[PDB]
Amino acid sequence: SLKKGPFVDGHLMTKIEKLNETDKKQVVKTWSRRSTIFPQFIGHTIAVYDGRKHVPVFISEDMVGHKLGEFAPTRTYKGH
Amino acid sequence: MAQVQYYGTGRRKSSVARVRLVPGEGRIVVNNREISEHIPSAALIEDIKQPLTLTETAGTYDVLVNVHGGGLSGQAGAIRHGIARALLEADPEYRTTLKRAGLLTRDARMKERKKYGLKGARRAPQFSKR
Amino acid sequence: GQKVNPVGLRIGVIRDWESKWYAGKDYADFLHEDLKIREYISKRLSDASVSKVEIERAANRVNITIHTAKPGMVIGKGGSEVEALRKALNSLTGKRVHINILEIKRADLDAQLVADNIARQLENRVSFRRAQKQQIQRTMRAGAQGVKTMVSGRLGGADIARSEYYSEGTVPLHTLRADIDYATSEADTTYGKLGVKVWIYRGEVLPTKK
Amino acid sequence: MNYNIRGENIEVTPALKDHVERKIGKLERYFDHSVDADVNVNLKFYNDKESKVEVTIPMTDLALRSEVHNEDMYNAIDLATNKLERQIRKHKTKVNRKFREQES
Amino acid sequence: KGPVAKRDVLPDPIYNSKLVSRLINKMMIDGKKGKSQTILYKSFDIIKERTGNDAMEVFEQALKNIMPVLEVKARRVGGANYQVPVEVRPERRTTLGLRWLVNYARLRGEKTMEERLANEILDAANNTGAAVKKREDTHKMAEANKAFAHYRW
Amino acid sequence: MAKQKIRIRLKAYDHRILDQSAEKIVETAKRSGASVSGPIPLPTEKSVYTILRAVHKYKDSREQFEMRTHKRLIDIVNPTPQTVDALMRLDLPSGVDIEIKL
Amino acid sequence: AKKSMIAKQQRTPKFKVQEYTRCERCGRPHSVIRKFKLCRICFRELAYKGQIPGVKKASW
RNA sequence: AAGAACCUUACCAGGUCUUGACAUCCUCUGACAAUCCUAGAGAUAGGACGUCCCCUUCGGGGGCAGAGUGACAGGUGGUGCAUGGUUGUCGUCAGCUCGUGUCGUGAGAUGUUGGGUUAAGUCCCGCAACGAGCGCAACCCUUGAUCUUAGUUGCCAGCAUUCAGUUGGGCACUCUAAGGUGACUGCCGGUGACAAACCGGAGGAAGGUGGGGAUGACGUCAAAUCAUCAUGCCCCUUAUGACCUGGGCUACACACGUGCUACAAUGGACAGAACAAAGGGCAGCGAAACCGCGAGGUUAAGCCAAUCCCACAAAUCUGUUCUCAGUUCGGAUCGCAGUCUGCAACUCGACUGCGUGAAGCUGGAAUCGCUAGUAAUCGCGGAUCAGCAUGCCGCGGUGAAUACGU
Repeated sequence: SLKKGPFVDGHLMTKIEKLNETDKKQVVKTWSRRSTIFPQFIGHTIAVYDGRKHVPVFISEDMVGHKLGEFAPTRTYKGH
Repeated sequence: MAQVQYYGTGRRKSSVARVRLVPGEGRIVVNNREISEHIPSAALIEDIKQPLTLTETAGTYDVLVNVHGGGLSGQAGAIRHGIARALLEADPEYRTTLKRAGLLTRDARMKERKKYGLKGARRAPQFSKR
Repeated sequence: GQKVNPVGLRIGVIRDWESKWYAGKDYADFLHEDLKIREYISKRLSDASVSKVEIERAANRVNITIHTAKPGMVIGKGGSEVEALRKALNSLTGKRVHINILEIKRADLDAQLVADNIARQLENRVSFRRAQKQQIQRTMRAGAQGVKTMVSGRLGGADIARSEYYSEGTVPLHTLRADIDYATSEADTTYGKLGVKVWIYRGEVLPTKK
Repeated sequence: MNYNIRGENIEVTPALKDHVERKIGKLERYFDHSVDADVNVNLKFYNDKESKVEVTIPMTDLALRSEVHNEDMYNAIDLATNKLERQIRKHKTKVNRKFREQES
Repeated sequence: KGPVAKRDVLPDPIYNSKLVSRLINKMMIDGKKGKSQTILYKSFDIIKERTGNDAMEVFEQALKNIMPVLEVKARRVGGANYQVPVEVRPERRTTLGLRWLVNYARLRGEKTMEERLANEILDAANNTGAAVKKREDTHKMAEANKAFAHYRW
Repeated sequence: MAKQKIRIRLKAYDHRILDQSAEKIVETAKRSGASVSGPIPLPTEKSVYTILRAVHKYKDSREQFEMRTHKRLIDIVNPTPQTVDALMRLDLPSGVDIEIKL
Repeated sequence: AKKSMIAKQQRTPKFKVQEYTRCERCGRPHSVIRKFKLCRICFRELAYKGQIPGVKKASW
């Protein structure tokens, strides 16, 4: 993105407006990988597509703009 | 309308010049730029001035050379080749010794096209030694 | 390792461009159109043996000047089948193409009809020496500077390498101003696809001018 | 750099890797010192019971290799090494020639 | 194939030099002949202005003390050969002198390879040094084996 | 100055259709008035584009088909409106591009 | 997968940057010519048999 | 591979469907389908909105779609030791064969060997052989010389014209592609068994196949390809098939392979000036103007293109300066900050800013390519292609040394 702007997931934007709207929902799968974490979508758990199964990622406060699919591990390590 | 002088257009490596040498005093600056204005200096200007220094060595009449094409040896070598052939059109008997002091043939040494799988038309592909 | 398109090697230097057309802001509809009409006569020639199919682009109307060995075999019963498959091609590509006809005699001078017809004439249980010598006698005796026909590959089942290129007479295979007709076909028998490739170098035309 | 071995259609067994590796240890058991020797081997008895081997050793400034067929597939390795015998003795003798003489 | 000879060059910029025209033909590296013409003309003004003397006499005495005579042509029956004595031909003379004076003098290490190369040719003007030391070097290796490999060729 | 001269420029696949077809295209310019200009020869541009001439391997052994397409031009001088509208009777060639550019 | 591969490559793309080029006579990927409208093998064989003007080759 | 963020994609995980994504055929209804909404990350599943023929005189004809319904469809599965087709090298090296005849019980040979000469089994001459085939060559294209045709957007001498061949004008020159001409040992001096060829010279733009390209002999390697395509058999089929999201093909103790950029003063940074050729451009190129250091943004004249754009060439020349050092060299790594492309640049596009400044001071044994516009070197354009070049294919610029000899 360059200027307009940070590209939200859409489906993750609906789940973030809903679960971040109220009640502070618990972590489930979220098969998207496109955008980052959001301002209001913090706190939750993204069990995003690690390729085989999910991986519980924290909705932290340090990775403000960092990619929500970047927190997961892509290729199975390590290693030799 | 001027004196009957050289106008001989010849090429050398994709740079054909049009030397127009009138009855003059030795002024060789073609296309509005002098020999020290077009491409200085550089002691190869003596090589681009030798063919006028060979047709009895020399007149010297004027020099007006419209040279467009090639590079340093293209514009310069085409200028000396054009004033050499058209300079053969200056004096009608100048081809006796001027034809034997080089001063012709427009060598045409341009780039060779590389084949399908060559480096630069001379660079070989590679060697896997061992 | 060499082998070369004789029919593409001599094409454009002495041979004729078999596909004529203007070109063009849209070369794609021309290229696929000419391929599709080439398979149009290709499908419609199961027994006619059209030895060439030239199509000309003529401002929203194709001129598919289909050649044929025997005239009435594709020419219809006095205009029936030619108008039928012709108009059907008009609603097959989208352009009302007034397809003409052609009568190719001298089958030893026709490359693909004589060679491919020799191949399908081999697909009926005919032997390799009988098929190759028979085509060399009919088309090889029909009149030409030299015809050399070979059926290369599977024939006889096992140890598949079989190359009987039996053919005699002169051949301008490397003579670049020869203009030989040389195209192959592919026959598919029960043992395997064991096709044939033969060319008939009929004779060159001397270059002149005025 | 020495003694990489790979093979299609088969395992990369260490009882095949040391089996080829000891037997290819005869040449550098015998020569001076090299760093070389990639090996290829595969096949079976799908048709006409074969096992192609082809072992290359381009170390002594000009290449040398061989190739043989068998079904037994261990007994073609020996028939690769003793193929390399003459190629590695005739690399050294042929070149180790003392027929030199001036005016005698 | 036979002896297929080569062509020479024309007279130089300053002034009418021909062997020094070959000196400019060796003077460049990587094609750009303008930089070689500049460094060569800088050696001409540096050695003809500084160290007050002429030019064609200075180069004629440098390469005149640089153009060798004998040289080493290898051979043998095989292992442990004999480096034979093989004297130079003329164009091999000027070529070998251009190789020794160029490849020795341009690798000196002064403030510039142009002025420092002129200092290497000026030290070569004393009949010794880098280039003259090489002419004595090959001139000394040959004639060390000039009693055995002389009448073989 | 002059008038905007009516002349159709030719484009062809080979070079003989523009030559001979430009000849009979001058045969349309003999009638219809006068002043049909001669063969202003176009630049004759080509295209050279090669593909990998093997099935899978042999990446060095390529092949380079290249097919050029350029034809001459003709621009008439005298107007002749009856022949100018009569230029639509174009019969040849099979492969040729006529376009009245005026 | 020639039928689903080439047939799916004939269908409508997902995004606008999804439509990738396909093979002309044989639906191969990998360098179908966009100006001649054919593949590499298709341009070679169909061009040598006669497809448009013209040959091909060997200037330059 | 002439282009991997998804598609590509075959491979993995997950969710799906089983005459199926694509086709023919029987019946059968329908003109089909689209457009939004929801749930889903998606394929999909539900709705609502919606559709509801061109030709007969009813029986139609006709695709389209749906269903049954099995005949079928599929495989980028296995077999390149079943194959066709195609392609490498041996190699542009000059060979490779046959008809007839003769020899020899035979296989075979002879021709094709001998004498010269060539790049050549090229040519000539002897010869128990005489002939022909593919090869060699030439014919084809390009390249340096011109003639003739023909001058527009290209060229501008000869006139007026300006910032601008730009514009009245002009078709001399250059240039443009058609026909030709020109080089073929042609000619002379010889050498040579007269013949073959070979040494030397004039003349010419060009001399002994001008330079280069295309062109690759039978055969070899069971060489490469069932994955460009087609195809014999075997095997799978409510899954080795089909659809979708994400990932991977880009991983990383390590060894190689081919290239780029460097290690530096013939250099590094700047300022000014000068020289090309080639190709592409309508689903496109993008002028000028302003904005942004910047990459680029905005709008917009023009160009379907010898006119306009890409476009400015760069190495090179003239001055300042760095001065021998891991540096005012070189450039990775990596951080922050922006642009453009796209459904989306975190695995995984490039470019720009500020910063950072690895290792390298010409590289071992060994190994490579190279006969002149060549090596080497400096830039430009293009196929793929939304983006993505240090590769690939062409284009021009600077301009070398050596070949003693086998």
